[PDB]
Amino acid sequence: FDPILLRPVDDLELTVRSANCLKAEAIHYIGDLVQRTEVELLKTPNLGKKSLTEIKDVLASRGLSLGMRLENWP
Amino acid sequence: DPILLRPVDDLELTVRSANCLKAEAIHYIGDLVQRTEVELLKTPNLGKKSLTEIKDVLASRGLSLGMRLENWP
Amino acid sequence: DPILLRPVDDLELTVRSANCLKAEAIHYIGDLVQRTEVELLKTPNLGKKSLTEIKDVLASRGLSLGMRLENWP
Amino acid sequence: FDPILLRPVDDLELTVRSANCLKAEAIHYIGDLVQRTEVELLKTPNLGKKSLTEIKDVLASRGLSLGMRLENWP
Amino acid sequence: TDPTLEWFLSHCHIHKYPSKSTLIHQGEKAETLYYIVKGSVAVLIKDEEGKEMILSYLNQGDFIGELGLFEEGQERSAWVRAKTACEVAEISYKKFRQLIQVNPDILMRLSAQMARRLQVTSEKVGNLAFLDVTGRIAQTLLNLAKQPDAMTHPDGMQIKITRQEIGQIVGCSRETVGRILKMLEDQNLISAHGKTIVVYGTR
Amino acid sequence: TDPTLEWFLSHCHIHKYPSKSTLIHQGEKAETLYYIVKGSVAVLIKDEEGKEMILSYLNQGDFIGELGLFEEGQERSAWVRAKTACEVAEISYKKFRQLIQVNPDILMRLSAQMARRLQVTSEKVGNLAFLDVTGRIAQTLLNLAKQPDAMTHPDGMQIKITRQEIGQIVGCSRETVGRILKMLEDQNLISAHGKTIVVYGTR
DNA sequence: CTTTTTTCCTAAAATGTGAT
DNA sequence: CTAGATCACATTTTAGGAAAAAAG
DNA sequence: CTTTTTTCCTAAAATGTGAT
DNA sequence: CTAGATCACATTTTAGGAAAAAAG
Ligand SMILES: Nc1ncnc2c1ncn2[C@@H]1O[C@@H]2COP(=O)(O)O[C@H]2[C@H]1O
Ligand SMILES: Nc1ncnc2c1ncn2[C@@H]1O[C@@H]2COP(=O)(O)O[C@H]2[C@H]1O
Repeated sequence: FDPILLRPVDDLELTVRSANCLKAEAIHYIGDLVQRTEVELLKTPNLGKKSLTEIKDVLASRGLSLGMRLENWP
Repeated sequence: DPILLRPVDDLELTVRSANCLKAEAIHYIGDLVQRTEVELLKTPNLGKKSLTEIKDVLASRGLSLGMRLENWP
Repeated sequence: DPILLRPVDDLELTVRSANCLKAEAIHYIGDLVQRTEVELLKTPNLGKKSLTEIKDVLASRGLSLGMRLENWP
Repeated sequence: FDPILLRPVDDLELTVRSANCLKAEAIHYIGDLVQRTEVELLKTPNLGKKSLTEIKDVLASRGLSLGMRLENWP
Repeated sequence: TDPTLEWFLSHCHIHKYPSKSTLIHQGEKAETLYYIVKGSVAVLIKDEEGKEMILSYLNQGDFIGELGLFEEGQERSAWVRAKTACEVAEISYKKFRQLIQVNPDILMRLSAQMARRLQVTSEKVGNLAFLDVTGRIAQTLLNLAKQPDAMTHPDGMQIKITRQEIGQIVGCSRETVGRILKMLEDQNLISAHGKTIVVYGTR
Repeated sequence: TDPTLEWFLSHCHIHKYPSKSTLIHQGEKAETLYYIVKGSVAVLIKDEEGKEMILSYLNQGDFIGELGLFEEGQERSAWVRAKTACEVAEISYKKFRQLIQVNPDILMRLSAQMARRLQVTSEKVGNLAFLDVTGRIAQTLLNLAKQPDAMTHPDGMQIKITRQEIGQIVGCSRETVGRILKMLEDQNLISAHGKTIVVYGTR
């Protein structure tokens, strides 16, 4: 498993724009996020190139990325 | 069908999509499923992302576009 | 031809080649040019390098092997 | 031109075996030698792999080699 | 944080190359070494008729024009063209050699990348000698899903590339790449609509 | 006299490899670096069916098995087989790295050779993508007349090689290499009798 | 005398063949 | 459209080493 | 107000076609 | 024998930038 994947998405300190999209897509934990795919996220309303890029960049600075493949979830 | 008579709002669309339908006179989900994809794209302020959101919210609820209905209204 | 009657020695061969001809009864250059290549290779103590030296010393003097002569001797 | 290519073949200090083959093939000057081709030399009587190799090795230690292409000769 | 690269860059001239511009022309004299700070380029070679063939893509982090640095008076061995827009660190061979003699680590990093390219290019040779076009294309779709700019996608990795280009990678006609992309779709191996291709089963 | 190479060798284990023996097996772990003191080897790769393809010949002076030296736990990328009989200097990666930190010059010499191989191999790619079999063969006859063991010959450079082998170099069948060697003979470009081939117009 | 060249030998490898 | 691959086997060609001949 | 997303547009590039 | 290349042009698809709509 991993310890960071269970913290809320807020521990990433995103912008208001990004934060509001995740919370309206039911993404509460960082573990839910890393499982979501890039193409999948772009379809979510109010999330465009700059927000998508901010997310891939805040995850990268913390070892993680998108489209990660997890087991035993939740 | 029962769902085809509920207002379009029961789909919980984005503000952008909601405003386009209401300016195109689409009030009931039954009116929507009858509209064709090519037809919708011409409607002002509705582009690839909104059109895609609509086809995706209908798909999650069994329905789709260009459906062929009888006895309407 | 005039050259075909001179002894084989006028070719200035190596000791190895000279000794093979003289043990095969080839005294005159005329006897040599008549001999065939495949025939010569069978003669003891005569291998690729000697056979090649002979074909090369004859070539530098117009002649070759397997030549077909009349009135011999 | 070159200065070394005009010295006699003897300045190479070859073996008796090699020396005797060159002098019976009319190779007096180092310039005559470097022009001769490898395949051509091997046909010369009394010159085999070891002598041919000694020659290519004594020339190499002196910048030169076989099959060199010269102009204005002699 | 990376001490060596930071030090290296601080001795370079940084220069922006617009998308589609040429950084290196095959045949030109080689006196400068490049390092891609941002962007991506395509390393290509050409036959007499002018036909193109993509040797490789290089990305942020990769050195370019390193091959002329070991022998004097060598010529650029290939065209290098900016795929996207690039920002490139530049340093003269002469002055780069001076860095090496101060800290050989930078040379290590360069040689690391060379070794990799040799392995990758050698494989490309095997691909050309051993695989039919379908094999080379299939292989290339897998290698393209490896690149950085490839997007993660539910069914597998999603990529953006033209049929024409794939053709220049695997060395065949564009018409053919089209036919095969259509077959790999019946075989439910990929999803192709436009420049957009989803390579099923990666990720 | 060469100070650096002499110093390098003095830290190596020298080992004789008989003709036709394998120095390196593709797939094996990479922990040792080789240097050819005497002899010549063939670098080759294989497809699943077992078909061979000669990536390159290396000769006296060339390093081998250098590619595993930059990343940890890499695998030999190709078979390396003794063409003639070889004498090979050997040194563990671990201990070679230690030399580098004493005198980076040795690393320069290694990287020089890598750069060259990349240029040569890249060209092989172009040859495969651009030339028909006649073109690749013609090219290969010219490249084989460049090798050390090629003998000078009055009409042009003389070489010893089999049709089968040429096939494994240019990536085609041996029957085909035979037909083409027979055509290049009508066109008075070469002289072919046995393994012996004179490539007209080199030298 | 010794050393190098050259012969001379056969298992095994390499080759051509040519219509589809 | 064409360049190449393909098939098995009788025949050709090679590698390389003992031994003989000749030169040093 | 400002910033980001999303629409909406056309020259130009990319594509399929299928018998030999 | 078969895999691929080949031909020109009507049609499809893209890049990317101004401008409008919506969110912050
Ligand atoms: N096979 C290859 N793979 C990756 N990069 C290459 C390859 N061949 C050439 N290049 C790059 O293209 C550059 C062209 O200029 P250089 O010869 O100076 O250096 C070359 C390499 O940086
Ligand atoms: N394209 C190539 N050209 C020359 N040599 C190569 C090539 N590919 C691999 N090699 C050599 O074969 C070796 C196989 O083992 P390594 O990967 O350790 O290192 C490799 C190189 O030394």
